[PDB]
Amino acid sequence: IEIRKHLESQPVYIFTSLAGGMQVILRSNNLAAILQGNGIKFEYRDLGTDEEAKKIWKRQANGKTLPGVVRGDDYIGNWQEIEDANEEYRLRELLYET
Amino acid sequence: IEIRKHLESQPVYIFTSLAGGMQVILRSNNLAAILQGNGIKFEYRDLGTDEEAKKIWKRQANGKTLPGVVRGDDYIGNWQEIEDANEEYRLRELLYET
Repeated sequence: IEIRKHLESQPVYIFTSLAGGMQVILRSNNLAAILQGNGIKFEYRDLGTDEEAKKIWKRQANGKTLPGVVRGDDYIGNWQEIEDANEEYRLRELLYET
Repeated sequence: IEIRKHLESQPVYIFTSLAGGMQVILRSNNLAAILQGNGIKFEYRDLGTDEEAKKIWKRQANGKTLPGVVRGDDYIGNWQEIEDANEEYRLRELLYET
């Protein structure tokens, strides 16, 4: 094709569960703050009501915990990983080269 | 045109705030249960991170409380109203004739 990104044009989601306990929604706020802090728009996906989404976290997350970020179809990181990437100033890299 | 619905084809959202306290996320689960109970697919919108959405609840909700349902651009009901509509077996009517 080109060196056209398009990975930038792709839906960013926070995967989460509103039935997951306060810790998880708390971790979900923190994750949104980072995303919003970094210019990154995003929509939430509930794993209580989105079979399609439960089945990405299933495949890809290696059953890691709490909320996490998915770009289009492709898992990226979870609250901890993302917290890591962000501190190491590597967030947009995990995000747009996976 | 026709008597083509299309209102059925339109995005249904639960408007909410993950920073709104446990009551609000609790009320958000209850609202999702009704929606899911009734065959109605939906995506969440956060008013902490969606300026566009804050500005529909602003206009339309007459500052009513906690989560609520919006079809495309058009407010419908809030957790209480929806709870009402559902018990009076009128949910799909509020939903698809507003």
